[PDB]
Amino acid sequence: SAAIYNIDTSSESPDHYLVDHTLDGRVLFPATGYLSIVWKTLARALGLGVEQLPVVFEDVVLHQATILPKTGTVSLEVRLLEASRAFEVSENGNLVVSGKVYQWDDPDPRLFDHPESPTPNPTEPLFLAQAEVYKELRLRGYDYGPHFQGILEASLEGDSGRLLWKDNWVSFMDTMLQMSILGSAKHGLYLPTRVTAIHIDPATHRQKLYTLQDKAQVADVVVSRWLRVTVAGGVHISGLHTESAPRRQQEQQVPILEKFCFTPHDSPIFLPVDDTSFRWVESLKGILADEDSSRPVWLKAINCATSGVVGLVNCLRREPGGNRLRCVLLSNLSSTSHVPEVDPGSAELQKVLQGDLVMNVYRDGAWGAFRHFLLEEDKPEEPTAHAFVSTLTRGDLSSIRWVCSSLRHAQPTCPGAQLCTVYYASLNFRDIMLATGKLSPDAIPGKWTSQDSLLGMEFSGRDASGKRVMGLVPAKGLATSVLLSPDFLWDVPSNWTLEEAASVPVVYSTAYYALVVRGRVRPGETLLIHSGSGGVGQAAIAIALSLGCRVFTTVGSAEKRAYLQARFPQLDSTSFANSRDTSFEQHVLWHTGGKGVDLVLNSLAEEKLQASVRCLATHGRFLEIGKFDLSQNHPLGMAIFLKNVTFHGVLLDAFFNESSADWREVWALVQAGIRDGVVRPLKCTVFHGAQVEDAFRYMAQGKHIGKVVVQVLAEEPEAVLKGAKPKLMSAISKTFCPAHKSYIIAGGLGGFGLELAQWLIQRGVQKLVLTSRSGIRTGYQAKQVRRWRRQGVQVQVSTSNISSLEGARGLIAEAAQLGPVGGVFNLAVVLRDGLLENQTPEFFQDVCKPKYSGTLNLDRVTREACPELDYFVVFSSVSCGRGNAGQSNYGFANSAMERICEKRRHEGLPGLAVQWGAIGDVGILVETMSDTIVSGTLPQRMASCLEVLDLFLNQPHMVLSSFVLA
Amino acid sequence: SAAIYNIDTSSESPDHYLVDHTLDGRVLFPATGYLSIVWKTLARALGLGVEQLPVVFEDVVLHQATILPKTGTVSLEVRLLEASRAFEVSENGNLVVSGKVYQWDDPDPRLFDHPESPTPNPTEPLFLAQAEVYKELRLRGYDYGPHFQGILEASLEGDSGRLLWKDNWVSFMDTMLQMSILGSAKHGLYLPTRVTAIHIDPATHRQKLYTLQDKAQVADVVVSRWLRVTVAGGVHISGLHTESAPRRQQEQQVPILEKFCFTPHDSPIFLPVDDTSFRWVESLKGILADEDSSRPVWLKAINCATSGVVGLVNCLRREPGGNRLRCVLLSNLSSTSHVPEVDPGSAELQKVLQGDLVMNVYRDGAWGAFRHFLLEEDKPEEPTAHAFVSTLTRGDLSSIRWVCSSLRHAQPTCPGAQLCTVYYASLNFRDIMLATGKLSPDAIPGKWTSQDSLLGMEFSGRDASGKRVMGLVPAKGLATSVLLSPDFLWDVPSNWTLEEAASVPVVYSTAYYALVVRGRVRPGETLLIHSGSGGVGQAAIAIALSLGCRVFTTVGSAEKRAYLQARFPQLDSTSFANSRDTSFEQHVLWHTGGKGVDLVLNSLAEEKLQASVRCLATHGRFLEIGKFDLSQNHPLGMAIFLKNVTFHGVLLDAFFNESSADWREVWALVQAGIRDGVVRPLKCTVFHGAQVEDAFRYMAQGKHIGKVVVQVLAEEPEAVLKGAKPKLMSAISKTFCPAHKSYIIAGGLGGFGLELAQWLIQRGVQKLVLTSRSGIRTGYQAKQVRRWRRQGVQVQVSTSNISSLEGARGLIAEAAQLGPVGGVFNLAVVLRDGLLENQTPEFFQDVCKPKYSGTLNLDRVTREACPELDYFVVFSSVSCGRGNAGQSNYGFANSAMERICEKRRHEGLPGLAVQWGAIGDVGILVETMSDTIVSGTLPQRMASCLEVLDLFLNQPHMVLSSFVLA
Ligand SMILES: NC(=O)C1=CN([C@@H]2O[C@H](COP(=O)(O)OP(=O)(O)OC[C@H]3O[C@@H](n4cnc5c(N)ncnc54)[C@H](OP(=O)(O)O)[C@@H]3O)[C@@H](O)[C@H]2O)C=CC1
Ligand SMILES: NC(=O)C1=CN([C@@H]2O[C@H](COP(=O)(O)OP(=O)(O)OC[C@H]3O[C@@H](n4cnc5c(N)ncnc54)[C@H](OP(=O)(O)O)[C@@H]3O)[C@@H](O)[C@H]2O)C=CC1
Repeated sequence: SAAIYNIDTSSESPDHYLVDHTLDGRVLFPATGYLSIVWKTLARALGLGVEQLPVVFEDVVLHQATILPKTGTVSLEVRLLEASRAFEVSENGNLVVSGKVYQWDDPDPRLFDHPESPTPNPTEPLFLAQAEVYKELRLRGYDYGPHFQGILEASLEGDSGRLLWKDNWVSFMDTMLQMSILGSAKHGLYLPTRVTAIHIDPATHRQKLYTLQDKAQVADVVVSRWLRVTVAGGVHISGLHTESAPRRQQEQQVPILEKFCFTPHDSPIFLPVDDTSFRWVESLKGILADEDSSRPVWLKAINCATSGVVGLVNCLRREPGGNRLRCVLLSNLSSTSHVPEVDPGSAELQKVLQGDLVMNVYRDGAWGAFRHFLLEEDKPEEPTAHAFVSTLTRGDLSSIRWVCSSLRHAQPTCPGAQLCTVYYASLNFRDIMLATGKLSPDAIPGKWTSQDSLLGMEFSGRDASGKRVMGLVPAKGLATSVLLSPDFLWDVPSNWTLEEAASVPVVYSTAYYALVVRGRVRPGETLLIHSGSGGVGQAAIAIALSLGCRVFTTVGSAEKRAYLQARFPQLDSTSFANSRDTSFEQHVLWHTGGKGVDLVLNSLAEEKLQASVRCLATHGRFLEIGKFDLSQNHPLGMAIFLKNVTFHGVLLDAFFNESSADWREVWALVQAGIRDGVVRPLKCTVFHGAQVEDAFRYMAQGKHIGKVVVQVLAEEPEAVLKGAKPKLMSAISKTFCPAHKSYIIAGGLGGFGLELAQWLIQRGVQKLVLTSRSGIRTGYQAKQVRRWRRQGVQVQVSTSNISSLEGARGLIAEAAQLGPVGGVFNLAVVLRDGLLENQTPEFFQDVCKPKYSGTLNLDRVTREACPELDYFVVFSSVSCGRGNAGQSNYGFANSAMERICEKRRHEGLPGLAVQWGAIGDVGILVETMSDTIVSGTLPQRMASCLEVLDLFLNQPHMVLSSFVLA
Repeated sequence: SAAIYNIDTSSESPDHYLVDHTLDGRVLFPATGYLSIVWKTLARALGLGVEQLPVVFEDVVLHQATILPKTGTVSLEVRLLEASRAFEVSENGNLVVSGKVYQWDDPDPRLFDHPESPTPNPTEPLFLAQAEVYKELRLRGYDYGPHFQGILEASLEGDSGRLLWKDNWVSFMDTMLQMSILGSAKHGLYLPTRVTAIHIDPATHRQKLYTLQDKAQVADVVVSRWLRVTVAGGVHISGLHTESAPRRQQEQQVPILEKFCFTPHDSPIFLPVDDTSFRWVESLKGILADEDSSRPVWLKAINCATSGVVGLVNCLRREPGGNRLRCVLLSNLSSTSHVPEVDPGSAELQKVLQGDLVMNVYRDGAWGAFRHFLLEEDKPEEPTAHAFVSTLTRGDLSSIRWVCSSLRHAQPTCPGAQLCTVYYASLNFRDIMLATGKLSPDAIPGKWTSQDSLLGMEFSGRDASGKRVMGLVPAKGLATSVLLSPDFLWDVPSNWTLEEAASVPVVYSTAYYALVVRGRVRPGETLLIHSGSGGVGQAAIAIALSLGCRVFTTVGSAEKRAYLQARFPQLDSTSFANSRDTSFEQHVLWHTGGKGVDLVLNSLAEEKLQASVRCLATHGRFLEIGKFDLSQNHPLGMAIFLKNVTFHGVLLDAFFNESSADWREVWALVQAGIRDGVVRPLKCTVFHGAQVEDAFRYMAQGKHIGKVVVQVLAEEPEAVLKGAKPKLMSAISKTFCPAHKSYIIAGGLGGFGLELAQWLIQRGVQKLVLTSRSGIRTGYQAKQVRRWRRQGVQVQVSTSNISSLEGARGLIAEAAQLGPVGGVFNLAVVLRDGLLENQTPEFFQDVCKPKYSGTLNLDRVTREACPELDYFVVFSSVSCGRGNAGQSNYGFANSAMERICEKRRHEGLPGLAVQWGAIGDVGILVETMSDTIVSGTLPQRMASCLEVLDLFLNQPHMVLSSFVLA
């Protein structure tokens, strides 16, 4: 009865294509693989083939992921309950997939009709090609191989496209899921966990498939987020639910990060490489012709201080004969104008020749070279008044640090939002779940970036005017300051303390919303509060006892029983039950006469929830404030509703999305309970802001009673202190940008350009000027730019070529039109590869014009008319630091950029040259070349690249490098 | 994997004991049989025995009953999903049982600890013996055989007892269920359909079993209705849910009903049988000694007119020599005193001897006999102003008739209750479900007797003062008059009609409760009403459009669409969707922007409910007014509550149990909607009261739009008609009794006595006087009497022996102390069996004293001091009409009783002699003897006996008989 499927991903195995279903570097069994396997089991059970068996899956739950090992075989057992229409996929006795499967008796082709789009697509010519679709997906973390790369075309919105049919149901339905998650605003690796219904009718699937000019069978796919339905061919997927799988910390991208600083130490053929027309390149070719007399080739850069022949020599030494030519450079790169220029016709040149160093650089009287050093692993910390608590690595409370917040680098001022100095910030159970990784950051409603830390949901402190307030925030409450609407603030009473007030907002708002607004608790109603020792439980007890309600509370220990007895003397011995067992059901049903309770404020889970449901009386109100059974879609028997029972799903976090008068009702309830003495501060276990990690691991164990409070600022003795400024603490430096400043990315439409632009928007950039010679051509560029514009960012796609000084001047002009120029990023690149033999001075000019001349002009115009500039970053290559075969012009342009940035930083101006190794997921190496070893180094992924760039932007080093070794 | 169990109930089969699990004459597979079978499957799967496998069943659902045929074998397949802990019992591919089964890993003996009783048991000596327990159960319809008769002792409350252990888990757990349903107030056959949890730990089961003096292993069982838990031995059953299985109409008890009326036409040994000392019995023995001269044995009854030697001769003729003796009787039973007595010493005796008739009776100048005639099958109909609609046979709309109601024979008058003449009574979907049998009468909340008809939930008419009102009732609304609280009445406005007003109460109260009280609908909220063409749907549309709410309504036809468009012009084309498919989900999610609706008033079922749940918006309120998914305990995925969603189980029928201000809120809402014009009468399809069956079958098909209304009384033109009396219609006569009258059952503590007493309480008897020589001795008697007393009936257990005239006088005195004597029932009997040879005059005296002398004295004292007497019933035997071997004194006493009743009826006084055949389930034949053929006749069951008695009490025949032939 148990159909066995030995999934082998060996080369000769029929299931070898499954190696291409790689998700975060792990070969996982697709959910559609389970669908096909259960389909095959049902077809054998009915004595048919899958192609002759139209099938319906219902309530498919994916309980765990099956990892397909590189060597071995995974055995999946499918058992069918035909009478109950159920199936079960298990692996080694562990339930993998459950749900209902049955033959579609009357298959309706009209089901597989594409739903109309809510809005017509204006950019019909602009779509996502297959390479673009899977570049975006691999950016999200889906490393789909060729067998699972079945999306040829997709619209920019991600609601329509085409899927190639390789006579494979697993791949086709997986590409269905890929197209479903392609038009997703949420970022990260989202995996299917539930599907409400899947109808596969292979008969109409054969009809829906059509052949293109490529002779490849394809099918139109449509995703409707309004109807929650994906249709393609003869497959219909309704109610697909995906949860964000936390990306594994065992990432092989541990980049080598390095620093580039000037470090003091036959017949010679001298070549002046200082000419701006690159006419010497052909001359260098002549020097490469000879063998004996070409041993002392001395290329000297005397005139220009930012010539950058270092990368030239580094790249030419790798060419055949480069070492034999012994290319030795003399770079007179004087950082300051007061330093005397070394005469190359004097004894200094003879001394340099006697030294025979591969590279000689003169810097302010020092004759040295350019060497690579290891970058310090200590994270840059700065003294700021605006910081937040964040877990650097998810799931690890040890990696809990204060990081500079977006309020430090961008101070906002607008009505309807108030900046309050946080003196005390309360931990909540959701904060513990976030910091321990048990809860995904995306599960919290709101617009949160990937780098955003959502720790902290409630605080107390002082507003801008100095008034002593306490506030409730959706997130970012565990900070030195909070930007929140004044609608979520209460005045702290005179008798209260800020320490005390920090425990009221979340807990009492939740209790008031649940009991009064939702539960509509009336005086004298019997009521069961679960975990009455906790914050929300204690508040619910206070509210109920203010109304003279009989309270049955469940506590997990006798000490919590004693605390609740002392705190609420209205509770008697029969008020208390166990929360760690189901016996609270028996206690309640006995002490209530078998009737039940009028309300159940429930945070318990699984069977403990079901027992809580069995504690309900007639007309009982079950207020579910827990999330586990809700998030797991656990079944609730509906017979309880025969008791006139109301079931509330109570989520206070819904009040931060609309903030209408519905929240003001709960606010007024809390304020009234404050003035009536009903709302009373809970017990607060206080950890100082210097040790927030200990607060987290303390509250994680659960021995706490009441509220854990992190004191960010000690409450000074005063009612309304006019200052109200946060004290300066050392927090990890993080790159953030003012919303009033404009930021330019020259070459911002490229792979790294678009990724950097998105990263900058995530860092507060609101005015972007991306420059490209050709403008927006690809559908990926259009989708990214239109998404940023819809998000509210002024993204200008400029054509102003920075190669010309007039072009850079006009570019700075269009940037300043939006706002003062805060940053410029030189990512413009053109490539004219090839060895020195087949190299042209025109090729050198073409390659250096975006980099050499581009950075010349950017530096000049920023010096002239950019007083508020904070960032001057250029993207150089590792081919500059070490050298690449047949990339001499690339290295020369990159070294010129580095010299420019060093010269800028020497005068105190912002300057940064990032030597990037092989860049992954996007760029020129991804398009031209193919996780392939390039020059001994792996392509660094974007996530790692942006992390390293964030680190580099907070360093004092002119030039740093990042590359992942193989 | 599928363990096969071939259940064979043959004599040599190991599962032969299953023949003893008979429920309503059908051998059914016990639910505990499925438990044991799944247990065996799990033990084989784990390679263990059941006795070594502690097991846990969870969420056990019994989807269908398995009938075990007398000849054959039923194959039950058990499949296990060990990974998901599920099991499935199927029969021929049909799901029989589902649920979770798994090994109890850490078995807790403390679980099998008997919960304390809510109240101590005062009557410790008074318990239910095994015979009593199973007599009560077989009265409820559980014909358990000896193998499943494992309850030795049970307390009167039914919450404790002992269960015999026959090394059989099926039988033990079935007796657990029997004891669970023994203390049930609900009557009828209740079968398990769901069990929440079952823990079986055989290890502690062996310890809990103990041996009595009988050397039989037994275990204490405790049922806790407060905790919903039954514990016995090492078995724990929590959350057992039972539904009333409708008793099969294919009942073999089709009694022969008959009438007993006086029908005009060697050496003789004359025996005067008129002596009141029975001294002639021995003389008759002498007449039985001879053979030749004993041929003309002439036993003459001359003095007493109520001698009743007819039964004597009928019983003596069956004795050996009775026919040879040719027992010929001469009964001078003159009905009136003016009739001349026939002289037995004249030519009349010679003529009678020449006729040689077996029996000769002189009645007012007619020389005839007593012959049995067939009773007319036409039900007695009487003209009454108080009738109700009822289905005589459940599930059959053809058997829909008007029956006389309890308001005819008992007119109540008390504050807080009003008697309103019903002019129009509305049918509702629940009424159709009741009359078609799809809905059990017990599913309706309230105190409803077995014979109560619950048809009709709403009416309009006139109150006692004549005011034109409309009312909402829990049941009995389909009547000519309704007794209801004035709290459930509205005044009908002047512009309204009673016809119109009859459609408002149920429909608009439901809509107001759901939308306003429960859903808290706010103006402008999007809202999905299912079946908007129906009554409740139309009312919800009216309420929502009164608030300016956007309405999505689902209708099943285009004609219903057109009707709703014409009726509510605020609905546009996009307001309407299909209710017969799930596509309303797609329509709603499209036309709402994917957000959903704020409310869903749902009456749809199964997947159509789930789609309705998928139509909910954030903070959406799902008001479930349907019952199918609720009653079936269908699963509801809790992920919907992640959307801040509220789920209301809306049941308006809960307002008839408490009737607090919570109902007055809905009442005020309806009244306000009436004065504001929001509440508008629906379309009414009217069937006159003469044809109610056609209204039922019309509304059953579902082509109706609005409300089906039965016009009981045509609305006369007047505002407040002072008369307000219902018109007299012919309704089936039903026995009902005034609450102010006292009723005596002589011998009312016997089997038939207790059953008749319960039947009389169900017919309105509130003052009962049961007489017994020995008083209350058995626990069954105590339980019945205390249940009646707790129900509110004044039950007096008198010892006044009716054999003496003083005793009967005192009995009538204690009866009149409670209230005027409305009825007397002679069920007193003592038996002195044995043939005429071994018969004694003292035996005749003893047997006749409760019957002969008892009815003498009852008749005399009722003639003297019982002017308001309505019933004078005596229970005679079929042994009187035909004759039984060795029961001559019994037949003589029964015939004397019959003569007394005939004499009473001749003077116009109430009189009835019911010749009962073998009586089943209770009585002397059940105790002394054993579905066994007795004298060629089967024992008539109580249900049939009480039905036949109800029929007999409404007849004009002095003596009728009822017996079931074999
Ligand atoms: N890919 C890699 O492995 C490495 C990348 N880098 C750095 O990363 C940056 C981006 O490279 P990559 O990661 O490959 O992503 P891309 O190569 O896709 O982005 C390059 C951008 O440069 C633009 N550009 C080129 N010339 C000009 C010009 N004259 N004016 C305006 N824009 C111009 C291009 O637009 P258009 O041509 O239409 O004008 C393009 O948008 C480069 O600065 C590069 O040095 C460094 C080392 C390695
Ligand atoms: N069982 C059958 O098959 C048949 C029954 N019937 C009728 O059904 C009626 C009851 O018989 P049954 O069905 O067996 O149920 P029961 O025999 O159990 O009820 C008989 C009752 O008569 C009582 N009784 C007897 N003598 C007296 C007395 N002197 N004063 C007061 N009460 C007395 C008994 O109480 P106690 O002795 O303590 O006083 C007992 O409660 C009888 O009238 C009988 O004729 C008729 C035909 C067949």
